[PDB]
Amino acid sequence: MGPAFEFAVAMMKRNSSTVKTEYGEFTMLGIYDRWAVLPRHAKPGPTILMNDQEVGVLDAKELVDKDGTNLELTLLKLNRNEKFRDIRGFLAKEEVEVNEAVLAINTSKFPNMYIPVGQVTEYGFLNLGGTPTKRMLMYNFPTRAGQCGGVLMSTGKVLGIHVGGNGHQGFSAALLKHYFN
Amino acid sequence: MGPAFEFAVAMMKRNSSTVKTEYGEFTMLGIYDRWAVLPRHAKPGPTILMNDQEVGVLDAKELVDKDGTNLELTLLKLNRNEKFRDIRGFLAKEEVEVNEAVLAINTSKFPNMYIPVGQVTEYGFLNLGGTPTKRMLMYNFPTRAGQCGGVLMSTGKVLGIHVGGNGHQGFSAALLKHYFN
Repeated sequence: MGPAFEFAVAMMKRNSSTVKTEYGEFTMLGIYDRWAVLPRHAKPGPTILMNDQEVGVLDAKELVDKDGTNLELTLLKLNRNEKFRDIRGFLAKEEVEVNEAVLAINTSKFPNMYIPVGQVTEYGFLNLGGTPTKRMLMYNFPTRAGQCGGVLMSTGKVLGIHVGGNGHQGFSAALLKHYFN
Repeated sequence: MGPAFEFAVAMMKRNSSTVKTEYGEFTMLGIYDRWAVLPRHAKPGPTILMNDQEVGVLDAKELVDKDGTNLELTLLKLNRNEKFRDIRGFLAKEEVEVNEAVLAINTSKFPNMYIPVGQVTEYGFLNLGGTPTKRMLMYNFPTRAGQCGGVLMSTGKVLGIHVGGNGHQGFSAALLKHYFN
């Protein structure tokens, strides 16, 4: 748990930002170059607020699998000169399972907050608020609204982005290496 | 940071509860026997909700120093059969300073959330919302409302209870060994 916490804190400092769309305030993880990722429900428009500063969105891709099934991630390309620290080496080729994970949230509602969620298991298929979704990771913890966009991490691993919760169970979309490039 | 996180998580699981008074929802740390502590602003009445269950308060002491100066803690004795795990050995005799602290919050607004706040320094005197207060510990982090009652910890140390914030600076009341007994 401790090493996952130390990893998470470092990763958030280097790669995370707080973002506002017309649909809410979200934690945003920058991945490489000007590409970042948001939970699909963030529904980013032509401009976003990133750390309170207006930023143009050049492109947004709502990820689906080979059979059109929702993955609940949106990738976005930002109109900005600074490049994200390349973290693609921390992204797995397939859904990660770990014994000890932390979920990191960074918004106005949850400024630099970290939650131990314990074991992460590949859940896979889920009907997510009425939408069939795949590649879900599941973990047990008391889930609250505003946590959407949180970054799920263990030591040396970025596993996914928190996209939903129900009572005492949360779900992340797996953040896979091949989604980038 | 990691060891402080692991310590905090263990301590919260064993000794913390979520409490509602007429004045709000607070994280509550149980100390020994049936004695617990709340930020003074919790203003506990004759009954509290502790983990959603009504609990009678036998006694509440609003702590002041030898010259009547506010310390911003209330100690409360609970009408309940279960005894808290005695954590008085984790309480210092005097205001603690550390290089790496975590603030742990456990309420509906912030369920099992942990914040790295870095360095804790003895601030001492503070005019706290119009009230002269002493024995304050200070740390820098983006403070939000609802964090009152959070438990400030480092590895093997319970330092104090979060009682206030202003922008990017928070304050805890030092939780001293002699307050108990």
